[PDB]
Amino acid sequence: KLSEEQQHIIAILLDAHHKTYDPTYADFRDFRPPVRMPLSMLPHLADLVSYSIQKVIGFAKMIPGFRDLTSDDQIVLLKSSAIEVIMLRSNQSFTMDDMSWDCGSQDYKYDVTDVSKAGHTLELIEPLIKFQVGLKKLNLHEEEHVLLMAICIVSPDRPGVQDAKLVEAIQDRLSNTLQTYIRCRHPPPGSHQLYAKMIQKLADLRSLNEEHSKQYRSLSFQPENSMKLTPLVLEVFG
Amino acid sequence: NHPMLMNLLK
Ligand SMILES: C=C1[C@H](O)CC(=C/C=C2\CCC[C@]3(C)[C@@H]([C@H](C)[C@@H](CCCC)CC(O)(CC)CC)CC[C@@H]23)C[C@H]1O
Repeated sequence: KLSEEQQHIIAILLDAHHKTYDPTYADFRDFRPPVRMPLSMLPHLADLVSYSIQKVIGFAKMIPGFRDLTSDDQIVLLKSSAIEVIMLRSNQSFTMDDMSWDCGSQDYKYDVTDVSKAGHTLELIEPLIKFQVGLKKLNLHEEEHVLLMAICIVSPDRPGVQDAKLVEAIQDRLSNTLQTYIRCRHPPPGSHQLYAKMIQKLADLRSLNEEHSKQYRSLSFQPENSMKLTPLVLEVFG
Repeated sequence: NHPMLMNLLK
C-alpha cells in the first residue's frame, strides 16, 4: 500500500497545484490582448508564459524537500524545467477535439496558427501537439499529474547542479510515491506500463526543450522581438 | 544573476 508519508506528499502536491492553477483562467484578462489576423500573438503569449512561470515557481516551493536545496540548486532546477513544466501543466487545457488549448473563451483558445504567430515553426509545434495528444491519452489522475510535474522539476541531470545526490534523493521519494500510487490506486488496463510511459514523456520534454532553446535564441536574436517579451521571461530563458 | 527568480523563490 501507500504509506502515510506518501499520502502526505500527494495531499501537498495536489493542494499546491490547486493554489497555482486557476481552471477559470480569470487572470487572462490582464495580459496584452491577443491579435489574430507576424508575431502578432507574441505579446499575448509571452505574457501567458511569464504568468505561467510565476505559477510554476509557486508550485515548486511546495514540493516536499525542495526547501532543503540551496538557493542556487533552486535556480538551476527552475531555469531548465520551466518550459517543460509549463508544457505539462498546459495539458489540463488542451482539447483533442480540435488540437488546441482552450482557456475559457474563443479569445483564449490557442491553436497551431496562434503558436506559429508567436514566431515558432512547425519543427517544434508538430512534436509539441503530438506530445500533448500522447499525454492526454494517458488520462492521468490529478495525483499522477502533480507527481510528474514535481519529478520533472527535481531532476539531477540538469547541467549546473551542485548537490546532485540531494536532488536525486528528493526525486526518488517522489518516484516511489508515483510508482506506488499507480499500483494501489490506478486500476488495469490504464495502469499498464503507465509509469514507463510517464518517464517517456519526460524524455520527450527534453527533446522539446532542446529545440525550444534553438528557436528562442533565433527569435530573441532580434531586439525588436525580445522587446515584446517580459523581464521574467528574459531572465529565465536569456 | 537572477534577482527576480531569487525573489520569487525566497
Ligand atoms: C495556465 C496554463 C494554461 O493551461 C494555458 C497554457 C497553455 C500554454 C501553451 C499553449 C500555447 C502556446 C504556449 C503559450 C507556448 C509559447 C507560445 C512558447 C512557444 C512554445 C513552443 C515550445 C513561446 C516562447 O518561446 C516561450 C518562452 C516565447 C514566447 C508555451 C506553452 C504553450 C499555459 C498554462 O500555464
